[PDB]
Amino acid sequence: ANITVGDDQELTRSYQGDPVENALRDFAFKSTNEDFGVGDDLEFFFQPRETVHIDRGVDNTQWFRYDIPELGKEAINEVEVWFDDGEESVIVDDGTDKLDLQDSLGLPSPGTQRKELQRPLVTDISDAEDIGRKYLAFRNSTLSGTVTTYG
Amino acid sequence: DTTLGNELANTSLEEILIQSASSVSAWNTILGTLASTYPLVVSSSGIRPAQTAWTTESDNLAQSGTALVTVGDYSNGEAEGLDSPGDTLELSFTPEHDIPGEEFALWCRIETDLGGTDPGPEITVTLDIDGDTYSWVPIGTNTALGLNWYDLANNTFGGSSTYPDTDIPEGSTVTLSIEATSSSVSGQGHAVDVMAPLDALTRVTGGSDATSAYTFDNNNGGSGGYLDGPELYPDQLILSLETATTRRNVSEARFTLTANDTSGNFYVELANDGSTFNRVNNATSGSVTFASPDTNVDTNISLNRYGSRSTATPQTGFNAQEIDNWELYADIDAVLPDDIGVTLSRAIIPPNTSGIVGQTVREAGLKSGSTLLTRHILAEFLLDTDQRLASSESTRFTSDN
Amino acid sequence: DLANNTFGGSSTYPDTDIPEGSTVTLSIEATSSSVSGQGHAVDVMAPLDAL
Repeated sequence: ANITVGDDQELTRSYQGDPVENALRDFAFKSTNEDFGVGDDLEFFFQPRETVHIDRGVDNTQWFRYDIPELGKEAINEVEVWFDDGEESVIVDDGTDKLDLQDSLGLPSPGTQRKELQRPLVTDISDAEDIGRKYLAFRNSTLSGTVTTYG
Repeated sequence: DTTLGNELANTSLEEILIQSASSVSAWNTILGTLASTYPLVVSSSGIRPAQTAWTTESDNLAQSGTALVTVGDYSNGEAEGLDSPGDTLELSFTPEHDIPGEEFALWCRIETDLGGTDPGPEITVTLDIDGDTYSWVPIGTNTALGLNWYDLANNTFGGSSTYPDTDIPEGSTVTLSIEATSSSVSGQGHAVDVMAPLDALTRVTGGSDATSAYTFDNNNGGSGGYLDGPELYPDQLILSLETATTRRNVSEARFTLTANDTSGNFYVELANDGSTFNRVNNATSGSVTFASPDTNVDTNISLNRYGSRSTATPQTGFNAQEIDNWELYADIDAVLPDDIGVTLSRAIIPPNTSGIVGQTVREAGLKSGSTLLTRHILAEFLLDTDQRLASSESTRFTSDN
Repeated sequence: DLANNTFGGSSTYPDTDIPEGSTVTLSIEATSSSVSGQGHAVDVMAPLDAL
């Protein structure tokens, strides 16, 4: 009853040695970016994100300190994934960040910044697309603010 | 923006192409591990049953001065009569597959002395495989045969030895010579009407003999006409193709193919579960709805003999059905939930799509029929000669407040 | 050649590979009476790689 997969689909990779937390994180990346963990009564859960609200919001009289960056140090805009026995490849390709670096800096061609990685147990190309998409997504620009309050 | 500025290529995301073949390496992938002896040819033109019997009208054999024989119940009205020592009849072929030696056979339709009682010559067969020569004596000095089909390889008729059961490799230049090695009782001729070296197909058909796979008919209508077989090709290859795999349920599937013919027992069979096959008969395109949605599609194909004729042997099955290109499509979700209020769209461009192969790609858009729903600029790339291109289009729904 | 050619014979060499360093033993045996003529006279025997 604690399991509510948002886009339930078959796995086409064998997860047979991954850390359990890393496998669950890949399933959440494949299905609706879900929250998972250990609750009260020590039950596991896996379910849709953003389900409850806290009515006592941090109003302007109720913060004491804040520190709110946009983190982009580790971002990149191309990943090439080798899969099969290293015998086929796929490039996952963010065109927006390449063009924005080009126009910003005045580069003669799109501002590619790459990672190469290899997953030699992946055989379904559409899983190697996931691997590369997941690598870009977890590195992307985000706000990651700290706010301090009391209750 | 109403439309893409010079659109190069367009593909559906209601259907996705889960399998295809159009080239030797693709066909060798989706056929799976066929044995080197299986009577199927993969080629730049398509996949086709192998020629598996040769069958030569006796007047079209290579000649060494043997006696011409004319009778109405001989095929084409005429046969060659083995008579004078060393008067070889010779036949050449190249097999499109490995023939296992324990089921090679040499059917000939043959008689002695216009149906007379008195023995023909003793006859020697030599089979030559690119210079490797195998020789045996199936017909003795004291036998006469009534007009019928006889295998000179696996049986003897007063002779001393059979074919030596050697395998014959694919693409080998194979030559037979059939020779009277000592003289006949009179100037009679041992009349051979038609020679048919073949694979007996007991590997493919559960019977112990070629009669289970070929027509050995023995009556042309007595008027200089022709026999119905042996037909040049196997009756039916029921090919089982490798599973078309999916992450998602398939509710219905559609196929398309190119073929030289679709007559007779030609069909395509599709299943969601590997056993409940639904059949489309005698068509190059078709659609199947499955009993319930399930994730992988299995396929079977039937390729057969075709053609009927009145001017040469064999009168039946002198052509075989070939498939040039194959495509299988399935009703699969390619627009997917991805987060709270977010969808991901995952269209695919097949690796050799004309109008975009060898082309620089610079923009993309989510679309529905003619109307463009979204447009994007892309960093330039060249879609090179073998590359699958696919989308990962996020569409987000959100408020201002 | 006896291995890949035959003269009224029942069977020929199946084309199996010979491993490096394997101990190969070759035997030629008569399996009928001769008609006359001191049999088949074996003058020179040469198992070989045809290259």
